[PDB]
Amino acid sequence: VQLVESGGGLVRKTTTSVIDTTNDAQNLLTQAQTIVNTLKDYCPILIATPSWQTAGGGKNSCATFGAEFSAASDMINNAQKIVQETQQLSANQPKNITQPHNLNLNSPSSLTALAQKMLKNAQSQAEILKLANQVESDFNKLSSGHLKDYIGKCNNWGNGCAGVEETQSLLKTSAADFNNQTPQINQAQNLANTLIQESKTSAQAINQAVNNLNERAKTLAGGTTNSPAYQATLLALRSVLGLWNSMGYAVICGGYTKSPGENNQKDFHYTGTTINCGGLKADKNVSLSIEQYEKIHEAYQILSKALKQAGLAPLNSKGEKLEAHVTTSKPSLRLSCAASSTAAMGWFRQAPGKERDFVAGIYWTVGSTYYADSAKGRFTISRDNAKNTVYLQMDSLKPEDTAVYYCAARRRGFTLAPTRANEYDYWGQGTQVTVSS
Repeated sequence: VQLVESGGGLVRKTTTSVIDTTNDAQNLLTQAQTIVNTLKDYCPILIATPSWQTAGGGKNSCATFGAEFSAASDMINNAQKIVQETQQLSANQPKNITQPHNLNLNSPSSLTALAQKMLKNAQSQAEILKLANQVESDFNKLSSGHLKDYIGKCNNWGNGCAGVEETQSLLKTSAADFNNQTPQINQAQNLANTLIQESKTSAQAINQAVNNLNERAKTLAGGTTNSPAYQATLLALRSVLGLWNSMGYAVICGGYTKSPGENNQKDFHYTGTTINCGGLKADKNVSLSIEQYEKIHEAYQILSKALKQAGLAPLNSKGEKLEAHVTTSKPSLRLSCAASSTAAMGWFRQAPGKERDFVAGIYWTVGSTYYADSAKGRFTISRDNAKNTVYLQMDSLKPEDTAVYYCAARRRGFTLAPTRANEYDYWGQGTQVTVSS
């Protein structure tokens, strides 16, 4: 009987997460938040051809893009406040009353309940427009510094490619139109305050103010082109998208988690282009961790897919469902060992000049597995009982993994899983595994 180890060679395994998500504004804004809160709070160094990279290269991103990150953070938060007022605006849709008045014992109270809803409703519209203009100004803060000539124009890295100038135009245009009818909304707000004060208080006049407030609110909450609330939210989202397109390729990622030796590398796929993280520490003003880049990249792929495929749902809509693809890749290696009664097969490795050290083992019948510390969390053992083959899938390789690896078989049963070479009976003669960094 003979065990024949076969190497495999370094291969790239791509894997994709198909994420169920929606295009409603609350969902998309948290994706935008993930992106800016990561950069704004952790300020990873920029890589050492655009203007800001010559100046900013080798310093933390917040030293170059503090105003752009702050502008973007403000837009997202004001856009979150727009969506909250728009949910509030929908919860106070004041209702028409019989006309002329139908006086009940219950009137006075029931007119006061209608007057409060008219006041709150007009106050909500007043705040939404005030927030939408704030987003427009913050966009100028975002659009007038380093990215002045890059965001808003359109490998695609370096340009915003996000359509922000379209949306800035539709925001300013629709904002001016809502400004054009603030007269009619003040007509309604003072009509409510006089009514609370307790002719120009006829049912006809009340229903006129109520109908005016509902029409502006329906367009502000349910519109797209003619809604400055909708355009302001969309500009917040498209600005964060364009911000990532303009400078995101330049963020250093791959910061080490604890020890400087554990070479975690992952590539993140964009659409085609790839970014590598890893090929030193992850912390503020130096680097992003892999998990951190994982989140930005997932958030970016959702934001990108939602806007491109379905657009932003109207602020009072609940949103189409859609699938976003989040694709990453890492280098891996498969070792195999084929046999010509077994209780256990294992893998051992030997660095030149060192003792054979156990790596990973598999119970032959049940397929239960036992792993050394070196394999913990990176290596996977499996067996094909039909083909009499054991496998070692090696992920996230490091230079300390360079050794000759040997498979071994044990023929008799055991209680404690065998981890010593003398507890195995058969050995292949080894395959060399070299890894360089």
